[PDB]
Amino acid sequence: DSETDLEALFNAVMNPQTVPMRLRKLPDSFFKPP
Amino acid sequence: RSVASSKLWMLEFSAFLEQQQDPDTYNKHLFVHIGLEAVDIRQIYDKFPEKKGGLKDLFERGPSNAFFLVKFWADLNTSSFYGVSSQYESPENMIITCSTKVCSFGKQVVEKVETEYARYENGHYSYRIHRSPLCEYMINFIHKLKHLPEKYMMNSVLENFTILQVVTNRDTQETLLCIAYVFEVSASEHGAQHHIFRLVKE
Ligand SMILES: *C(=O)CCCCCCCCCCCCC
Repeated sequence: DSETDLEALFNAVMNPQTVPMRLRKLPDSFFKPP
Repeated sequence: RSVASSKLWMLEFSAFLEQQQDPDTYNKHLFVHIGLEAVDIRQIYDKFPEKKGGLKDLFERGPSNAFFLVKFWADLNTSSFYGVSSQYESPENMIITCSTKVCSFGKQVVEKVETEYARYENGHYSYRIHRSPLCEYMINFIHKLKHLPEKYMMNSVLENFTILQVVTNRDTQETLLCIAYVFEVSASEHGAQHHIFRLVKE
């Protein structure tokens, strides 16, 4: 079930994996808005 | 002219909440709205489904000029209707299929499929997905994001959230557009912001 996974995700970030985007080869404009 | 292959251009894209105060009064809030730097596509493969007909398979099939990556800074600051509206132009009169797949950790959780036909317009043809209902998962996802005390927590959740949109000629099965969507929450004065990138092989 995806609703139960969603709930676990959101409880997880409140009560503290792959390579995050910020460490990948992406342009600077990817991370800072115009 | 930004999100455009040689056979299809998406002029407009928006996702919105509309509320009806009374039968004559309506309030619309935009979460995101679109109305050229390159990115190596191999950088985002792990973030989308990669079985048969996944992002990789689609890119290698080509045409390589149909593939785009859009970064959204979504405005979550707001009788209810949750909708998605998009408009497209093509030189050709086609039957287009639009597939939108919502992904979590690179796995499809929900897919919506729409079939659209052409309308003649100034020597070319236009296509429109008007007021398509935003699915339950996305409504609930948005609600859960909104209740987070911290914005950086929202971004942490969105790190493993992606949306893949594939527009296809139903008869030839040619990919007309493939748009990969990555999201953050906007923290600015102007509200919702975006940046469009082209996906390349290297
Ligand atoms: C369900 O039917 C899938 C269709 C989802 C269409 C994508 C709409 C984009 C949502 C943008 C809102 C920003 C959320 C952080």
